[PDB]
Amino acid sequence: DLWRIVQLDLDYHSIHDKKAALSSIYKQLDLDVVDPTYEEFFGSARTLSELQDIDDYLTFNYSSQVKNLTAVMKRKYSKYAIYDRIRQDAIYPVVQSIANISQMRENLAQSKRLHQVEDPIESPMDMIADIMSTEKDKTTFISSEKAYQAVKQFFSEQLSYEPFIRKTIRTAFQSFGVINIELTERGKLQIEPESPYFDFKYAKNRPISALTATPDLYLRMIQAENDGLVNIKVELPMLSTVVDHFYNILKSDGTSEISEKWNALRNDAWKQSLDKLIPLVQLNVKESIRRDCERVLYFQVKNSFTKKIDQAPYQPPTYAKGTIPRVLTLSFGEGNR
Amino acid sequence: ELAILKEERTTTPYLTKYERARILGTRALQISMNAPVLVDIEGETDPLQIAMKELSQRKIPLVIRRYLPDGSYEDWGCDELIVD
Amino acid sequence: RFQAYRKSIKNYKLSDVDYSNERDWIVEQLKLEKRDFLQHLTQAHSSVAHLE
Amino acid sequence: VSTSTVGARRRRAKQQVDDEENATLLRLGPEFALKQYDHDGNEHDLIALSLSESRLLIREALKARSRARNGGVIDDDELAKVTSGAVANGVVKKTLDYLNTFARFKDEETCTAVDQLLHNSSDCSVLHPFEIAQLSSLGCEDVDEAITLIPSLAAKKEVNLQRILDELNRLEDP
Amino acid sequence: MFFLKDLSLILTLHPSYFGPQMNQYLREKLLTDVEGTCTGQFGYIVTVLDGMNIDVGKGRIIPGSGSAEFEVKYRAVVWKPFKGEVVDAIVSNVSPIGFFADVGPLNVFVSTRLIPDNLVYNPSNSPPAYMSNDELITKGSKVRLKVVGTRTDVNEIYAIGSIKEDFLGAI
Amino acid sequence: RRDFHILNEAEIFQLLTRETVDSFRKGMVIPVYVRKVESSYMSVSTQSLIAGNIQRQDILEPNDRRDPREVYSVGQTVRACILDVDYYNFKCQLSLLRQFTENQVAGLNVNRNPKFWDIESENRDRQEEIDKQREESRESRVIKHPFFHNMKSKEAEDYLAARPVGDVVIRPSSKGSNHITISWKVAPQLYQHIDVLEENKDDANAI
Amino acid sequence: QTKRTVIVFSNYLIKSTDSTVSINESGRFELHDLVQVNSDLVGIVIRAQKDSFDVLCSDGKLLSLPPVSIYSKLNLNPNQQIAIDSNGVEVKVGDTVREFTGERRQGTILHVYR
Repeated sequence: DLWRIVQLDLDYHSIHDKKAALSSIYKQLDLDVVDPTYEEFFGSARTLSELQDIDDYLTFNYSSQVKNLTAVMKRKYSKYAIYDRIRQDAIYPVVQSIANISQMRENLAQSKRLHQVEDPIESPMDMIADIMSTEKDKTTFISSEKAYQAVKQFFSEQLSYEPFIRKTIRTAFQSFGVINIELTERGKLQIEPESPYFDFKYAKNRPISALTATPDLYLRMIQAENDGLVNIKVELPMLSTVVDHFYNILKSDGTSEISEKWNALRNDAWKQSLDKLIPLVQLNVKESIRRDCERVLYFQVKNSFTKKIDQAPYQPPTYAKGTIPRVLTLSFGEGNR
Repeated sequence: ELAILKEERTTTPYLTKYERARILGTRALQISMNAPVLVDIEGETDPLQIAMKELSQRKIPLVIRRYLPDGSYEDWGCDELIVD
Repeated sequence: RFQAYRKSIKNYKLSDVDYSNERDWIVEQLKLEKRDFLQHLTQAHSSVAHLE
Repeated sequence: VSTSTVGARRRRAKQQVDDEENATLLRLGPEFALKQYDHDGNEHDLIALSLSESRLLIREALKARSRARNGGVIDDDELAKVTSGAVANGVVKKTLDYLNTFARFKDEETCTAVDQLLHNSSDCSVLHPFEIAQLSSLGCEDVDEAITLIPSLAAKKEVNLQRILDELNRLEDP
Repeated sequence: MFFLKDLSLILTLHPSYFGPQMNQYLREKLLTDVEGTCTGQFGYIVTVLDGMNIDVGKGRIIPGSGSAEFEVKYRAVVWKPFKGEVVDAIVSNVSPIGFFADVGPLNVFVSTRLIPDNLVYNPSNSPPAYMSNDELITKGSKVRLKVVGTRTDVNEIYAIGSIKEDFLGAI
Repeated sequence: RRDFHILNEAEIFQLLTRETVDSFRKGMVIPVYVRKVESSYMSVSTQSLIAGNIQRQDILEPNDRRDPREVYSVGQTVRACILDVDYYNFKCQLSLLRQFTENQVAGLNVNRNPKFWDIESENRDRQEEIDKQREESRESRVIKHPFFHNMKSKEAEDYLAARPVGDVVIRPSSKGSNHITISWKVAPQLYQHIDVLEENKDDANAI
Repeated sequence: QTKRTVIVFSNYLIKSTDSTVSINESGRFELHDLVQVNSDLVGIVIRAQKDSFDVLCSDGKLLSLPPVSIYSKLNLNPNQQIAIDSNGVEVKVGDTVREFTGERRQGTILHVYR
């Protein structure tokens, strides 16, 4: 436990610089109104993954401000340039009218309905086409379908960069996720009944919580994965439950065909956000389990070595312990003629 | 360039004794190395005898390349060279 | 050994607020990791209050 | 193992500085010289290939072989699996992944137009084929950036570099 | 950089294969023995064009051994890196001594001494990476690097990259 | 520190034979080397110098009535299955019965519970590889005969179509290389294919 | 060989475009030597270095160890190095066998262990 104390203090000394960097970045942003989500998730920030989530949220929702602060030149293409153009374009009010960002955050944090998502009086296609026709000068889109797709992808990006969704998915995966292994053709041919990788050639729905008690199994699975033989997959039995619950929180209660179109757009953007979010959470959970198993095996090896090297010299009779005895060694090696 | 067309081949149309000996030796060696035999074997077992039987029936799948002094050559099939 | 551990650490002397935050984070990390040990200790030695 | 069409190269006494490989100096060695010879010995130019041209050629050849092996009756994974040899399969998989993840031009007509622009241009009539391949591959955006990445183009100041770069960016599918 | 080259191969055939299907068998043997190989002189041969219509000519019988020797000429696509060339890459591994990237079939190792100093290696990050304030290069990240040196092996090529100059690093 | 650690039987065995107790125990098949053959027993040596013996009930099959010396001789190594191990004395008893040397295939104790093991995938891969094993290769037959022609049934009929009634052609049969199909023109646009079974064949291509 | 940076004076370096290093007269083991890595792991030498050796073990992995760390060469007599195929026919050293399944490769036997 004292060695664990040393390792943990080193880890926190490492993450302290990252948390200070995020604090300095936020201070440079200098928001007129302090973002409640920023404070709420920074106060409860413990892992560097959550700090990275904070950084992603801040950069996404202040892409123009972050770019300006960087400016405050290597032509690196900003991945958020399209979203900045959407913010500048006349279709951004429609994105606002889909659902209020502050209301969405309040509803998600409360986990229950505090406000009802008001469905705009006109359908998404109606509003998009009307604004495109009345603002042909500024609407950078070519067709109304292109603007519709851009709005859907922007809403998906907004949902994906929400720290609360990522945190909930990560907690759910870390608590109730399972481990599944897929086989490549190299895995289909090279995993032989005598190879050590044969123990998990067709494993399925292996509990995560039990992995820490058997670190070598997970380490060997990772080693086989690194060889290009197998693929490790983490999945949740109740993923549909979380998706439906977050949709019910996000979905509007309107029943008109316009409300139906709005709900369809929201659900499609939410599915795209889930598609983007799943791999990152899977990788984070994989890294966490890897670190846990590695630490367990490290402690196990430490104990084994200590047991190996813990033996006092042989004590001859009628002498106290620790006395060095006179010894005679006889050997011949092999015994051949 | 160096090859001589079939219409303008001016060497002898007969299998010389050196060509016959070399062809028989090569075919016997190939048969001894499990090459397919292109003639029916009644009761023969010696590779040289099988090669001679193949040659008599004009069934040897080899080509003679006769080198002229200047470097040009003529390609003659063993099935079109007359054997005594 | 401490020098080798801290060779990569450019800034080591934290502030008092950062020091207390480090202590709290370390305690929480141990509680998460040693949850089974703490639970067994609490269950077996239930008579003593606030062992944790 | 495989032998080039260039042979001889016997012993001499003089030593030259244009023998070492160097992309910046455009010294590609004897086997990659500007003048080559085909199976008939006729004059031939060094044939460079941009990632677009290379991807087009490899996809065409692989799909032709796959069609031929099935009696003349699209997926990159299946196409790679068509070839024989585990190491060959892995190598072609890696090359296909590289080409797909850096394909500037995945359309035949876009690549054809790019090649026409980079070949038929009066300024490009002097450009080395390696320079043309580098320009079409790296996807540079600036004259200064292109010159820094390609030192050879610095000495060729008779090239409409900026407008050609803008033409390539236009032809590049966003 | 990819190229088209006219290459030739010497193929020796055992007499047990002297059948009607000799030519096609030679074709598949050539394909299996050339596709994917790595020669230091040429680099990597990735594909052979017109693989089913390659001329093989007439094989010559080796005197004293029976086997026929065939001279096969073919056109193939070849990739070879050059010293001082800047190419795209994908990082495959991150390590304290440096990071390994992949440029097609070639795997390139870049040492820390060829990396800008601000990109300090972060082992605590998940996954560990060489990161700076505005740059973060980890496994799977696109990087633009310049090949400095190439090492020739028996059937392998080892290249060394660098990102210490301008317009390099993360992309 | 704890007192000096004295090696036990398992530790001494592992130290001397360099073979773990897990890798050398009951229900394992090893290629032992025959060192002495006797009527009532056979003395064999393993790879790790472990001397072994088998009682006469197991060298030969229970149905066979031959002699141990006739079937097995000195220097003829055979597979054997471990029955008992004397770890202290480095002595083991073996069995040559095929119920052990052959049936013991899935010797691993991997838990194959369907909840956590995909039995269906492993089974499907198993028939895949078994069908791959069933796959073989076949080639054409070449025969030297004046009236033999390598033609199909329809090809032979068309070849005989240009010929008058009674002409005969010979082609390979579909029933195997030991069979020959003979096609002869019964009438204009009427042909009969007759299968001929070959016996005492010298070769597949031979007659 | 070590694949690590080494700092040596320019006086001790010669521009030699080809290495072709011979490892003979160095250490105790040569190429294709079946050696015992430790009390549990046994491997064979794939490539030798002036400072270490490269060993392929029975598991299928590669290791790099100094010559001192290796236990010793596993000298085995023909009465010890014995191989039996699937059908039970004895196969000796240097014989050519083909894999029954998998890649179905073939090659000459170099060493037999267990």
